[PDB]
Amino acid sequence: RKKERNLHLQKINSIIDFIKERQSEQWSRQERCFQFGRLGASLHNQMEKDEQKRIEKTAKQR
Amino acid sequence: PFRQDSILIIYPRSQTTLVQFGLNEETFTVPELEIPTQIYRTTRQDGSYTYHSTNKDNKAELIKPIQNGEIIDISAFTQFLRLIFVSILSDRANKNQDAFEAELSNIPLLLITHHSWSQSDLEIITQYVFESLEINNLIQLPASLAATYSMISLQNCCIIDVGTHHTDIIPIVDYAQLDHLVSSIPMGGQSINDSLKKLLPQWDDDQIESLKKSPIFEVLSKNSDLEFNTFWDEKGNEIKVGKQRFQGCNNLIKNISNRVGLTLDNIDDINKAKAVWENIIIVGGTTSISGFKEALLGQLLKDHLIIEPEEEKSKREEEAKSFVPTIEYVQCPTVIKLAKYPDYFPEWKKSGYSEIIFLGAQIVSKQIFTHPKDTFYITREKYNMKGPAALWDVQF
Amino acid sequence: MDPQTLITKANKKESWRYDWYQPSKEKYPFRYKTWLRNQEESCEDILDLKEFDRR
Amino acid sequence: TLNRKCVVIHNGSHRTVAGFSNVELPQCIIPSSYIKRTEAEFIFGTYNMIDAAAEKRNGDEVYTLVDSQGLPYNWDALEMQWRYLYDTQLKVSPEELPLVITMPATNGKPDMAILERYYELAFDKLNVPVFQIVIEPLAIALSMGKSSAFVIDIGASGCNVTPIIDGIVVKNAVVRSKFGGDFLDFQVHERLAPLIKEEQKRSTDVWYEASTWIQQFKSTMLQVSEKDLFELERYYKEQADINNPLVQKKNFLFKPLNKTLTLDLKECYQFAEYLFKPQLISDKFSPEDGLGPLMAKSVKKAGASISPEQVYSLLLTNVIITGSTSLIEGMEQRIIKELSIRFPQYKLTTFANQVMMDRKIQGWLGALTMANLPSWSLGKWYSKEDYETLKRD
Ligand SMILES: Nc1ncnc2c1ncn2[C@@H]1O[C@H](COP(=O)(O)OP(=O)(O)OP(=O)(O)O)[C@@H](O)[C@H]1O
Repeated sequence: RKKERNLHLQKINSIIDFIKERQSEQWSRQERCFQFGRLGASLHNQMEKDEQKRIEKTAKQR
Repeated sequence: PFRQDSILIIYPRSQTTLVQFGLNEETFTVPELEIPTQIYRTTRQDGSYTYHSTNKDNKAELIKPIQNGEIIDISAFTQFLRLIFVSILSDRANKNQDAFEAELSNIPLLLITHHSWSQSDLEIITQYVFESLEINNLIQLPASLAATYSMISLQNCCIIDVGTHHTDIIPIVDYAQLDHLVSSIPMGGQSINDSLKKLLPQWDDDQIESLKKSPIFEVLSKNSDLEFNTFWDEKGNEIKVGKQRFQGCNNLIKNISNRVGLTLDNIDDINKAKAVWENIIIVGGTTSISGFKEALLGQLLKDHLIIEPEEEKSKREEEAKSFVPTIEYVQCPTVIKLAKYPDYFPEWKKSGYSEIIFLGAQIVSKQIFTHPKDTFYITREKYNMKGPAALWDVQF
Repeated sequence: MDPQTLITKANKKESWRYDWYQPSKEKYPFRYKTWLRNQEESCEDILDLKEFDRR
Repeated sequence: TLNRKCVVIHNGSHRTVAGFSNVELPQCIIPSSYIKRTEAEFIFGTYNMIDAAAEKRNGDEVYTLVDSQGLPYNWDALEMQWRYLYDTQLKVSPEELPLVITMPATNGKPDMAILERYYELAFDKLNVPVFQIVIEPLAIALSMGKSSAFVIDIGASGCNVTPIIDGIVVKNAVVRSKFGGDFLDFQVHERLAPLIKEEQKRSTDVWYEASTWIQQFKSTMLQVSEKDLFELERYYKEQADINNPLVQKKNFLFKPLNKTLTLDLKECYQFAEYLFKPQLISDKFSPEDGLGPLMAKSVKKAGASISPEQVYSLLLTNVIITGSTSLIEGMEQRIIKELSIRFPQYKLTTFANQVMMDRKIQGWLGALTMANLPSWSLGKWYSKEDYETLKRD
């Protein structure tokens, strides 16, 4: 009896342990696309600046 | 890494496919290759099959791997793809004796994925990329994802994809694609043609088709200032037409809005839903027709805008006339708006943005392939580690 | 121009197969299909580009 | 860790959620009901059913797939539903991939009956390579990192309360209140009917309305009173003699008729109160049937099933507020208040996932989670041998 409960207790312990592991390990789909969003925004900062400088270059060319 | 000229972006579609091997380095340009999505199949003794670019001896069958955006014969599809890849290999090899000393060396592959493909479909495709075409750099982007970059990156937005026999409805929240809400309508540009044929049953189908393509065809809300106008046929004939040139679009549009409403009504976080409604993106060849996008917006607007119902608003005003604070509602949308285009791509500005989804892919492509990490794509290593399953490690 | 050899020249590796697999601790009385590291016609011609170019 | 992936199917009482273990979000979610057409034709799919509703064809009928116990009802139709998913949403033969399904906690009485039927479906009809079934509230607690938890399922088709002690579903303490989402939907419909134009094919239309504007209403118009509305009202009147937000109006457009509906705050609160004071619904209900006392009952019964003092401190510090209905603003706090009333001597610790999406599909996510563990053998995986054994004499 006692050990049967202990078995169950450790079984669910290991279940939780695998779950909490994956909570930090997984890095879910949403995490990727969210970071891409951020990434993209900074790219668009460059888009704006670089295009402006490309225009500027042309203006300086003549 | 990576050579601009070696980055291959392929965009499949129910009709043709866009291929653009190599980037323009300085700027972005419109894909120059366009190949009909068809391949021939020869039935040999006991059903053995071959594939052909043409109809060998008039015995091969016409196969169309993609139907309504969905792969219906993956064997044929990968054969089609194979043909394309080797076509451009031989093209450049003939054009450049030293092609394998440079541009045909390390070739990045970006394939645009239509959402309807199954999990198993995708696996098989990646299998052929690495085990048939032996390509050591694979990205299979969600088509909708690509679109969200093109519109100066949006967090909450909608993608309306107008096809020829189908239209896809996609909602993006927090940059993620809500797959359980994503759907599709069995209607597209062809339905316009169908209704135009119904409208003018005495016309040749080609007259109708070429008219659809023609600048005289328009969705309304200076050829609009004339009762009649003309258009030159494929055969050089002068086609004269009345206001029928502004007809045949509402059926499509109405059905689009039906699903748009139903789909967006299922977004859980209403705060985000409100944001989604202010960023609507419209893509597809048919959407190039002038006024189309505006009409679609308008239809969506009049059928979903939360605003004190006409007369009731006037009753507030009526009683005032004898200032009324804004009659706020707990519902949404209160603002319906189309997303803003980037003004930093002259080439695309000039071409129009009906194919802008490719641009979005191009933009993110240089973002990915000039980056020091390989975080978002399958390498030969990763492929060796997981097999086809590697795709869900990098899944977007 | 043999397209297959062009492939062998381009981009210059364990293959997998989709097949049945039995779970084990030991082996369990059931099987399922998956991508297994495996045991270890074509289009026949080449498409004439220039016909498929936007010009 | 392991070379596998799987199909997860959650036959909820209202939504059927299904998808692949590979992804964070479900492949699709469809109504746990279908349209029968006549020869025999079965319609599944959110939009498909909506389109069927738009058709309004005589003879179309709505049938649910899940009964009041949270168990499969029309087993032949169940076959058709899963078949539908395998062909159109998952798009894979049921024979290739593994299948994990779930069910709500019960008192154990129907366990064997249900498994027999599932073995018939899974093996005799679909040839599913391997089969497993798990308990939903258990899975939820586990996904929360809890070994012990008081699961409060504020969902549709009743309110489930499941005391979990040391990874044990206390079946004797598990209760299933008849009140929940569906009930409120009924009340909303009935209360708003006075402002709507006129005040079985009809029932197919009821489903339509339930799936559309009713759901929209409840998503934002309902709100849960912080305190007991009755006492709170009195309180404000006292304070008035000594501001009272109950007179504040809220607006909602009745889309299909294009008209503004206006309710005061108190009325919104009145709907919420039905889950706490069902005796205000009618003379067929007892004060003990409110969530407050139901919870207390299940807590106490849990204590009875095993050191009450410790049991109470355990359950009351591992409270999980979940279920779709729990998203009604203020619900969480009200639960806390009810708990402090009936257990003023215990410190309360509750949990609630702030992301709306996560709660809506949390049961599925729980199943998803369990389906993703590396120690394969932990589950009670079933095969044809179990079907055989069952049928062996
Ligand atoms: N925004 C919302 N806020 C609160 N409740 C909602 C909201 N939208 C829908 N609901 C209710 O949630 C119900 C579905 O929730 P849920 O899936 O938790 O119930 P269920 O899972 O079918 O019940 P069970 O958990 O017994 O299967 C719908 O019937 C609807 O009435």
